[PDB]
Amino acid sequence: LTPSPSLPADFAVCEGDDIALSTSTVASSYDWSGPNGFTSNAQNPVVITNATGSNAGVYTLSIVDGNGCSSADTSVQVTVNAAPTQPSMTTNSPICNGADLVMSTSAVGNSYIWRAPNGADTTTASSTLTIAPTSSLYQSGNWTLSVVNAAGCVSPASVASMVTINNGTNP
Amino acid sequence: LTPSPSLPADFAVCEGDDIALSTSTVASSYDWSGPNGFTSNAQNPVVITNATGSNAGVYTLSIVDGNGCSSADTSVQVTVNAAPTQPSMTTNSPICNGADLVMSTSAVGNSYIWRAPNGADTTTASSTLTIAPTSSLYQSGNWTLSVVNAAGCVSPASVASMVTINNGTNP
Repeated sequence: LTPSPSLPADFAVCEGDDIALSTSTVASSYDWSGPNGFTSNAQNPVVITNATGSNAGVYTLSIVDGNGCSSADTSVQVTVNAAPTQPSMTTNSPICNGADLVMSTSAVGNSYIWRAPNGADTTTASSTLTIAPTSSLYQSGNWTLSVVNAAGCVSPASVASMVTINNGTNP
Repeated sequence: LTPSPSLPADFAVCEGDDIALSTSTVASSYDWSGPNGFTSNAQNPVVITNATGSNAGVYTLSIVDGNGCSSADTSVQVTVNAAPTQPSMTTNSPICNGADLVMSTSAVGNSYIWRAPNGADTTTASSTLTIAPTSSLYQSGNWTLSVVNAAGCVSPASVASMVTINNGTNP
């Protein structure tokens, strides 16, 4: 009798990540089925990319062995962890060069990602970021926020805030 | 008995490169299978272009010979080396014509690629580039950085930095 095929332990992925299922066994044929009509006949089904809530559920696999007999069914549960909604960023925009630049949000999560106009990326535990005039982050331009939740899921970036750092004079 | 088909030695490609598998043998039919449900019946399967992490894994080939008999299976392992994340470029922008132009990053890798606005391309081992006023690279416009890691993988280019070279006067 063909012992059942071997599947991975239960999965959890972040929304937007990829769900890759596979089996470690050997068969004449494989037969997979699941949520959102996922069917395949491979020992490595096409990966479900950009997975969402509709891809969560129970995936089932059975095989036909070399003797021509079907195995018992086995299954793996896969879930998808939702990301936070788009966060809102508030700044202290008209800042005079030399004054501290402060940015903050009202969004919650385990950490916040503050993306500088030139791609520099600083992560804080706090909802409020202070940038010194001597930092590589003390730059003008369009700043955005992304928020990380308990599952490690990252929210869509916020609408950029335009930061202006002004120069005064020396009369 | 049909000896197994001959495959290439294990592969490694950079992410974004192409994975081209083939066999050197002769068969009535070929049967390939692999990661991300790659199946084919050729002695030269369609090349997987723009390969990514999901294309890494073990590719398996078996054939049917001229006598009508199946060969034993053989396989090749193929991996994919990830590129660094988008690097951040910082310049010394308002430079007075005749002063040295300096560009730098915080990104790491074996080498850095500094791409001039007109396409000139200089590679440095250092994270900091100095351009003399007498160099063909002493030019204004939008400059970008790409970073090369240990595997030879090249990161996505940085957000361009606008470099301004100003002219003073002669009163």
